[PDB]
Amino acid sequence: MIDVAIAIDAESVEVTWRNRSGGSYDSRGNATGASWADTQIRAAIQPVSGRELQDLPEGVRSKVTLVAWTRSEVAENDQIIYLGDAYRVYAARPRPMDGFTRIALGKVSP
Amino acid sequence: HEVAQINSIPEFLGERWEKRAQTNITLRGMSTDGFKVDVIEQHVINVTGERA
Repeated sequence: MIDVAIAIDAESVEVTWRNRSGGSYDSRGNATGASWADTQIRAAIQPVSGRELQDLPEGVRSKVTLVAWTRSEVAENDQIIYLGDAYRVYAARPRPMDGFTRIALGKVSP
Repeated sequence: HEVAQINSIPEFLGERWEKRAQTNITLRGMSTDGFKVDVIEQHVINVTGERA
């Protein structure tokens, strides 16, 4: 009798998964990114080295990273909207023997 | 005086290639300052013929 992902249910939160399908290129060489599909989903987010300040000459901006451990299937280039801001997926470590993955998220807004 | 060569240096900042450009602009202008100094406003000269 197997249930490991039952641990991810103790702490979770509603983040909007945003699955992506690629586009193509205009005859002039430009790029067209399209085909988003949204779905509310549950994750277990933890702040592994989040919100590092950067006082560049151009001003001040932060560097935010996170980890996910979600039950659904998420690829390497998708989006997850959490706490009102979008995060792009660095890298996933899927475990198909069970149902869950592990994801690195970086904040998109500069 | 001159505007120099313009380069393009896109940088991967915040999960997105941020377009950037940079150049050098040089001006040219005279110098101003002021220091207090002292001045001559009189003279004195002595002339002699050694052997008359």
